[PDB]
Amino acid sequence: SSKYSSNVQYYGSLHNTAHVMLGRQGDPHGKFNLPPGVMEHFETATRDPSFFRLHKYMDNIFKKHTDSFPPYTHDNLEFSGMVVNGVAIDGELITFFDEFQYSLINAVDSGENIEDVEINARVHRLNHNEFTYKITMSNNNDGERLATFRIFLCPIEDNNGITLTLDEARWFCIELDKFFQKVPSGPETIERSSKDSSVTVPDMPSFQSLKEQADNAVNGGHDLDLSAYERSCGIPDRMLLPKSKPEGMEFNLYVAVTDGDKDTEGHHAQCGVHGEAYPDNRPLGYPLERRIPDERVIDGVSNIKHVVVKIVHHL
Amino acid sequence: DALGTGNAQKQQDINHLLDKIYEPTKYPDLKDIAENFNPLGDTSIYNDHGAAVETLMKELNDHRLLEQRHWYSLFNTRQRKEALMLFAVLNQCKEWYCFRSNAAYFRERMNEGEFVYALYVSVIHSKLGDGIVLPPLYQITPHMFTNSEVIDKAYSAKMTQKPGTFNVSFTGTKKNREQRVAYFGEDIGMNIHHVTWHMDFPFWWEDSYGYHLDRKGELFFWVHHQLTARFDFERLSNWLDPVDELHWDRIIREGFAPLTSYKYGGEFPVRPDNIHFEDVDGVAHVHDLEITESRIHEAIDHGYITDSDGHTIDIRQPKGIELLGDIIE
Ligand SMILES: *[C@H]1O[C@H](CO)[C@@H](O[C@@H]2O[C@H](CO)[C@@H](O)[C@H](O)[C@H]2NC(C)=O)[C@H](O)[C@H]1NC(C)=O
Repeated sequence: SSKYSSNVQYYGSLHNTAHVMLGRQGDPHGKFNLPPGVMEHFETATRDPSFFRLHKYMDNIFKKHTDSFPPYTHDNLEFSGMVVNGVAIDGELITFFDEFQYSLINAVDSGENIEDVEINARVHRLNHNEFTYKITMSNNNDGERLATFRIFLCPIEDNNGITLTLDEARWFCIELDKFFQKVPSGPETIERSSKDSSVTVPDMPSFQSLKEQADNAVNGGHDLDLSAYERSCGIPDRMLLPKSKPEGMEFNLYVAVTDGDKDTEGHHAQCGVHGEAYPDNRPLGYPLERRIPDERVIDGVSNIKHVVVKIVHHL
Repeated sequence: DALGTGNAQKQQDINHLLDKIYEPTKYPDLKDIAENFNPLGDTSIYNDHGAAVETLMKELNDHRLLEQRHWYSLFNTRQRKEALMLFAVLNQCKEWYCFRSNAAYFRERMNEGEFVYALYVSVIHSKLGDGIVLPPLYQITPHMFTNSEVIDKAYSAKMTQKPGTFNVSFTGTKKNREQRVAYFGEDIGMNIHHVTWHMDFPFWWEDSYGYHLDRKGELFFWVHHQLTARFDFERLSNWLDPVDELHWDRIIREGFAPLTSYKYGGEFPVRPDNIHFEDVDGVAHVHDLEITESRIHEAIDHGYITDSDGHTIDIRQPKGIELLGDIIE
């Protein structure tokens, strides 16, 4: 419930109340006067497990609506002319555990004339290895068409072992990349990087380090062009792929390529932080956002292809 | 017989006896015996002067014994008593002439399970059954060991007289449970041992039957600790966690549907999952267990088991664990 609500006096605010409501579960009449809790804050909610129990519930309130549409037609997904020939991963899907260090200084009080001792915290975070997409593919059209390269990584079996369905699994898939490129009039072979993903963001510069740097261009004339960081909406590059098992799991990779001219049929525009119209017009999760009752179909549009990949975890 | 022994005789006799068991025998000697014999005319074959025979007749007479083609559990205090009367005749035979006679005479008018059950225990414990190997339960009475589907497939084979082997399944919705560690419980081998183990050392044995089984007591302690470990390991290998101990005050969290059927009897009932234990009429009260479990648990805790007189019999010593098993199973 944000202010674009049409009736806030009636529909209230499920989500946000649901954050305060899960937080004082520690003290609802407030007999102890404990402070607010991990869920009543954004830099800390993902910590508490009910955080994801609470968004699973918001999550299928949306799917309820999401699913009421009629499924898509053949004629629906087809971007006639284009066809994915093949999909390949140039490298290895390997994820491991790196090490990071951020600084504990603003945390301890130092008053004055007392001097600063550099204290640091070291954490353990996930990582993967750069890899490249080699998407081989022919534009049968007469000539050069704009393209939306959409890439989802959906799962395959259950954890019961079961092996779900692109209906059972269409919803579970996470987006790995979305980009716009022009396609030549004939068999190109587009290759693209772990590193250029559109949903990702690099780790950011240190506090200090941006002090060092700020300072140096003050006594020096002028610049700071580190535009690299004035928005950064995405998730951590480290989190690009999932962790998986050390034995390895085979995920399913979906590259569906839709038609750029109608997509951007009108217009960063990634983090539209300042008013900037989001550029893709397809709805979001396209085209996996709709019930897909007979796979029979996703399967026979030339511009959708799925290939299996396999990720491995280094201990 | 050879108006006796052999073993490829004793043996033959047995195979004839447990052949098509849900139907009157087809081996003619088994039948004139079946007809002609009188377990009561030469009490001499009998080391009891035939008090055992004389007791079964009495019941077969007032026809107060369980009917044929009906089911049977060894947990029924009467069915058991009837099955075990057959064991006491077959038991006091001086030779094959008395065994074949009786398991022929009886086979033909006592129920099948009492019968299957008596013939086996008797063969296992009685003096007279050395040479023999018993056929595997799984093939003599397949309904206790094969599925419900294969059973129906076999019924059709038969209706139509076209043969063949069917491949059996595994229980629930594999990839949905812990019918993932099924291969273990459902094996015809373990099921065989489980039954044998308790035919070798039965809970009902009295030392009047002839000898004393030695440490059934620890032997009970141990055999089950083994299946419980052996089981706990298989659940390790399946990403499953060691098993919950059951309590009477809690829900039976994990229920199953067995999909198995009796031959005469109906399908095995099923159990719904997250159920509350009910007091079962006829058997015993749920609390009846809860107190039993405390009387138990106080003998362990005290250091002594107390008998009927109020004698305290000490158990903090090596025979310990066997007097505990005699009170616990
Ligand atoms: C039951 O599983 C068995 C495995 O023993 C299958 O029997 C096989 O029949 C197939 C026909 O596809 C042969 O290729 C194999 O040689 C068979 N083996 C015996 C290794 O017969 C059987 O297919 C299963 N089903 C019936 C759906 O019997």
